[PDB]
Amino acid sequence: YPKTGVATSIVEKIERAEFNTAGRKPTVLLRIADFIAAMNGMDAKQDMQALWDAEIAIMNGRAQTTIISYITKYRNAIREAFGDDHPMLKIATGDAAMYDEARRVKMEKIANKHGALITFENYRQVLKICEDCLKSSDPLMIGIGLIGMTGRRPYEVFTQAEFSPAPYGKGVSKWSILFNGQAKTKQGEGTKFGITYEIPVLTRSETVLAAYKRLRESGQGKLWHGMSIDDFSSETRLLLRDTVFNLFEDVWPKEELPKPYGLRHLYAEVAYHNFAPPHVTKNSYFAAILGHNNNDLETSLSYMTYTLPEDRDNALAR
Amino acid sequence: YPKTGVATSIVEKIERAEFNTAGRKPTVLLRIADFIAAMNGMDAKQDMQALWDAEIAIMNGRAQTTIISYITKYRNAIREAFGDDHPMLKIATGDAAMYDEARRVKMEKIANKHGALITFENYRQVLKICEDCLKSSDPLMIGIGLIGMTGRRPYEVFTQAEFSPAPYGKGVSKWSILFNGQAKTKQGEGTKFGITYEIPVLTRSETVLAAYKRLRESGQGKLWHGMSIDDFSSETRLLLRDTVFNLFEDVWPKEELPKPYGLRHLYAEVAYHNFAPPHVTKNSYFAAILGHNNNDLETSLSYMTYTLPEDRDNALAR
DNA sequence: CATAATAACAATA
DNA sequence: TGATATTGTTATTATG
DNA sequence: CATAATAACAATA
DNA sequence: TGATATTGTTATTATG
Repeated sequence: YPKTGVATSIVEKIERAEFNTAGRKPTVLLRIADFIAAMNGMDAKQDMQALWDAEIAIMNGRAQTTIISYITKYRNAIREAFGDDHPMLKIATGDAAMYDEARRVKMEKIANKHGALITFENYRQVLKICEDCLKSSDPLMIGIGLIGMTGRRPYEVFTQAEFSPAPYGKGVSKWSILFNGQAKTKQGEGTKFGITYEIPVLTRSETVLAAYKRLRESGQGKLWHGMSIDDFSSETRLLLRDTVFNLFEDVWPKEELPKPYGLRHLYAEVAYHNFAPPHVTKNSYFAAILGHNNNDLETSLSYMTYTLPEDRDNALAR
Repeated sequence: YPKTGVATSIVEKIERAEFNTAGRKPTVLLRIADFIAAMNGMDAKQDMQALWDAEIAIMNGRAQTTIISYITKYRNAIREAFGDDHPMLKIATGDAAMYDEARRVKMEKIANKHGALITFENYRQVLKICEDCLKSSDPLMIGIGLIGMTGRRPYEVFTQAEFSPAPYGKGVSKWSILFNGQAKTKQGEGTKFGITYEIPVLTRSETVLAAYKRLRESGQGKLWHGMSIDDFSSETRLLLRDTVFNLFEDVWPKEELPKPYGLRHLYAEVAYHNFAPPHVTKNSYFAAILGHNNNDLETSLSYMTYTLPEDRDNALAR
């Protein structure tokens, strides 16, 4: 197996961070680079294990989620440097207990949310704002609007979404479009990777397609197109966060802060409330419109956080 | 660790089967008994492994579910004979691949069902039948009725259910009772084991409680009380199956045969349709009324098989 | 004298 | 079923 | 001459 | 997160 290699992306991030006007020192990226460095020439399991042990000792005062993420970074770096067949990939990993605990906590949270939904009182107002954003000229705004109206992830919307009209009968669908470029998915049998599939929209198709075309033809939209996730995050995450904070501050449910993904949650809820066929379940429908894998009904549980004032009403009926 | 022991239950089942007027030969129970026999005196891992290998070779032309079940029987027998700390418990197990495949298939099935629900057209008729069964004098019938009206498992209903009135305000609840004696659960932190909890009923509480009291005071009901699962199965499973076949044959959804558990599914569906508070989800509610563990929302997915004609209607609205 | 900028830190799906 | 890819939030750094 | 009875076999949650 | 407890269905056996 390869004994030498370089994690190019890490080295490039580190190099670009040399001439920075301000900001944190890239200590983590540096530890990873030095890690991949020390790995060069290693042929003994125990040495590798000692190196990894050192790194694990380092990130001691961190959150479990944080440590798990960092381990992801290290593993991706090792994989980029030496390939998939390097023994370090068997060593550079967290306790099974850590992952089990993460799963546990996740389930507890989700179940807590299912036990006490948040009534989205002013949801129509939010949807309306998102629709007005489709007419805005600032591509950030068009983006937010498309998130609210299509329930696509930010990364998807800005950097890689392919929207096309959805053919209904022998014309075009008024309330659905064709989305391609699903994120967070590897190539596989039951995945939506590279799969163009029909999703519902919360306004006219023509509107969404027009706005998307505009955003996509904007200079900033051309900058966004094909971006990596890190590039997109560093480029836009805070601006998008602050903007979404600003737009929905007055009309968002008081139990939580306005977040971009909340538009995806709410999109799922509303789309189900308006378009769901009579023979599928809420989980199945969510899984369908969100682009989850086939036979995956467990991820849909993550998106059931709100209840509509109407449902709340005709449940109080009772 | 213990080198000798006896699987008493297996030996007793085998002994009682000696003087049988008819029926299959207990070949499996015999293989298990001979297994536990051969284990007596074994102190070498490789010997144990060879024995287990022999047994695995035996059940070769079986279904995966079957093999998994049999392995459960063997493991329970070993555990009963030698205790929890016997090395064989590390050997007597199936491939991880077998279990993974079982999980896979299960998820595929469940998702298929969520994709294509069965419209329970004549559900009110079924519920009515179940209500009439509460007035019947045959404790089998009272039992079926209580299954339909409380959504308790057969084993629970007949052998171990403790129903009491549910106090509403300062009177009694009309539409809910207190159930104790949840099955398929070990003692634990988030389990309903030994936990008395409030479940909804699909008729008046008084009715259900009266019928349950009658069934419980019947001679057959006194025979049922405290029975093991095997005893109950051999005593009643076929009669219950044939009877439920008979009662609902005309009015059951044409896509499937009338089965006892279908009353539990339908119970969950209807109970949600009638009593669900405005701030919980369908999964959470199911999990609540069915007695599933806290933070367990995945088992509830198993019970979403039907859709009501009404929901089908006001989904076609659309 | 103090803020924008950056990546660490962290949580979600 | 092994151990990721996104989104969300805070402490630290350089800069007339 | 043929059926009730039993446990194997199998699937579900 | 390791490897169960129920419910549902079929082949085999003993019996004037």
